[PDB]
Amino acid sequence: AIEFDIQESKILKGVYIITPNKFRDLRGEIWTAFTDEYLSKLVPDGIKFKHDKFINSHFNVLRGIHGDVKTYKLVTCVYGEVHQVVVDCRKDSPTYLKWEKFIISYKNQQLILLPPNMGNSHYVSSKEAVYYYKLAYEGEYMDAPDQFTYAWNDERIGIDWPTNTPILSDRDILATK
Amino acid sequence: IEFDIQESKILKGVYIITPNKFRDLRGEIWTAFTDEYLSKLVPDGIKFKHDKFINSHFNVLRGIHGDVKTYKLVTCVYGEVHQVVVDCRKDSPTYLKWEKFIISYKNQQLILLPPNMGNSHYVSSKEAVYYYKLAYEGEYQFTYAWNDERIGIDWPTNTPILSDRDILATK
Repeated sequence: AIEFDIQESKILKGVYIITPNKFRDLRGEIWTAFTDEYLSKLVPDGIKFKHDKFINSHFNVLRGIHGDVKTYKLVTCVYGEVHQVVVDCRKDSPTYLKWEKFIISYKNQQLILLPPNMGNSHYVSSKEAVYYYKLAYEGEYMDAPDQFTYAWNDERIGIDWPTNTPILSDRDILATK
Repeated sequence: IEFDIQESKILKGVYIITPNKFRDLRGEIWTAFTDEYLSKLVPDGIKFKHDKFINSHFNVLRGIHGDVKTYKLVTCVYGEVHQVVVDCRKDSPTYLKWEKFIISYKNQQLILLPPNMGNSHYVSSKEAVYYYKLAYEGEYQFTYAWNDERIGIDWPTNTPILSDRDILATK
């Protein structure tokens, strides 16, 4: 049986929390992270999920804050634990530059749907983590130089991260200075 | 976003897909699938519609499972598994032959199985996370015993942890 509970965020409009059912036993756990039948209605008609991406990171690695005008993202953690933070980067939104954190652990499977013009970021709180995400967009893939970046610790956003000394990419450091 | 694609030397229509990965001290980033690149590995009309994860402990063996309809793209995104593909195409000259891939999350590799192929894997690490995509026409079966002597798979153990389904095929 393949079920998804779907709930809009109470605080960031258009952000959805997707909870799959999981079958569990002595062997481990099985779950379906996505079906076209159920979850393709999370994005407008004509836009399809067409990219699957994995990020394997160590403890204390912080990726973000990244977004662009075009790309819907469905994000989760399939091993370990991450603090996922979605930032509202929509200038017309009443919650512009506000954020919401989801602590996603592979034990408690949950996927977050971000529309375009939102900031995606996460911090690895486990020893190791595997972050999975699906990208839906029209046309060509939106490369890093064409995306926007906000500093992880940008004072206008004020994200509560568990550390002051994260391990950062050169991209994510550059947005800091 | 690139993929090296190679047909199996042993099982016709089985493909080994190696993505480019960016690696550094922070970790590793890779694209497991693009529609643009990997939709051409399956016939027209057949689309990848399901993404599934299986998290198993050491010594768990899942398989051998297949059906008439479903293309599967399989990999291990954490830990290490012995992935074994069995040819269960009764019209194939390599019917009941098999090929093993030791897939480690450090050495990212995806295996594409056409329909009527036996999918199975054994977890050799403490824990593993197995990822697979399913493609088929229309709406969303058979089992061989993991140790079936007609197949003769070389598994690293004689005492795997098995589901009731996978035990039943044994007797």
